[PDB]
Amino acid sequence: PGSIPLIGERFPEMEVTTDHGVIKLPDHYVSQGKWFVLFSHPADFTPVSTTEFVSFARRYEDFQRLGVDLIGLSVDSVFSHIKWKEWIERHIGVRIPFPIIADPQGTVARRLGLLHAESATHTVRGVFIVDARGVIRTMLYYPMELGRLVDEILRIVKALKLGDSLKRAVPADWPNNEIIGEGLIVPPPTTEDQARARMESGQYRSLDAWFSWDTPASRDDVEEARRYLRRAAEKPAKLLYEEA
Amino acid sequence: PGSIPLIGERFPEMEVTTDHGVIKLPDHYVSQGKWFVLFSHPADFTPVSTTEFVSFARRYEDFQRLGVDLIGLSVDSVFSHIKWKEWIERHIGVRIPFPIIADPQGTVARRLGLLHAESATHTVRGVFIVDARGVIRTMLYYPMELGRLVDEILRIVKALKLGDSLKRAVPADWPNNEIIGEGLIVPPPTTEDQARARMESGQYRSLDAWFSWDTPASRDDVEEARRYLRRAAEKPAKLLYEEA
Repeated sequence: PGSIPLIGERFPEMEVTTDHGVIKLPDHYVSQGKWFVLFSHPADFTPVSTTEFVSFARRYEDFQRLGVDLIGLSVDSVFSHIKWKEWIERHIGVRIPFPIIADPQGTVARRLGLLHAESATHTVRGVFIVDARGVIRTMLYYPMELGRLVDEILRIVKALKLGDSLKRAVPADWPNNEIIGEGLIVPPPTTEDQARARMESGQYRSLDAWFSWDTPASRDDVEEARRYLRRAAEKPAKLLYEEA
Repeated sequence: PGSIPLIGERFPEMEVTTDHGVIKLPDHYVSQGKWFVLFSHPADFTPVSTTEFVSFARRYEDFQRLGVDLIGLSVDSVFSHIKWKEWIERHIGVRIPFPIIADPQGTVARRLGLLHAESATHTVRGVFIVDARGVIRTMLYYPMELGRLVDEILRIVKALKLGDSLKRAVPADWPNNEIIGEGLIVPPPTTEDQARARMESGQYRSLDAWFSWDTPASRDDVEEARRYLRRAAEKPAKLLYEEA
């Protein structure tokens, strides 16, 4: 076993060295009202890592539209990061616009619990989704041998910002839930006056007293989430390999 | 912070009480040559949890065809588990065929690190993906307010089984990687007769010495993983709320 930050905790406070300079987490993002996704990869100039950075870069504007920043992490130097970014631009034709943390002592890695039994020296493929208050909302741990599904990271952030904004819980497989579709779930009643306004009216669909929902997300919001999943499901038209 | 099992560790040995009887983990699955996905939910008779059990049950045959079993987990009693399964069968017309662990003392929850800052008493939405050797391969921590995307759990298990069988690493967003499509990544050479036998005489595409791939998976394997993602992206034809 190892120790990790937990969902509901403030992301651990730290200044990190990146190829963009020194950044304080989570404050750099909190002070702009931004969410961030921090993700790790084992090493620069590795093929799975390179596919992931290109996947994040292609989705960069999707993240920026949600008000989400990206930051990467490995135990490599900032020099390594800059040369890898130049490799990706020269060979794939894609610019990596977001910072990468350089963690050559493993300090950030040990703090975030990103050293698993697959490697004592390089991080697994961790993801921390952190809201605009600096609180950890979701964590994914993918292994050395498997690339992430980046569209699922976009679905998580979008669904969580809708849940927070509309005061709703999000069903499995939203926005394509097999029971309620794009429906969002009404939380249990907090106070008794905000139990009567709901209980003593309709306006909610219900399977039982503990299971009610409505569809309060904008068509734009629902369609943006559905687009993430359609992109994840689409056979790519042209491969970025075929044009060096 | 809190402690968790790590990727590459043997799943912690434990006997658990389920609504199907007592099971030893991971030995119950390992002894059959099966993978298992252990996932947790905060409490029976909660609506997000209910949508996720229905999602897993609808995908149960997809898991069984991969040689993957499912097992759930909450702090509720086996009685609660049985009454909740009856509620789902009566109100949604879906049978939940897989066991749920009853953890009323929080023993399993504490050993798997499933008690986060969102609740001292109820697990978050944890997922442990465990191979047929009993080794942890991936871990997801989703929060109380957000349902999982179960088709990404299928993609992970399908991609890891293919990676293990074909001796390949899996790119981001496989099988729809924007650089190599359904390509799988050749790992760095094992022997010195490998770095010889495939150096120039290999049948690989390469972007660089450290980035080579081929497409050794069957169209059946690729299309199985693409169907997961098509299902995730499809607006349901019929919702299960307008029937029983």
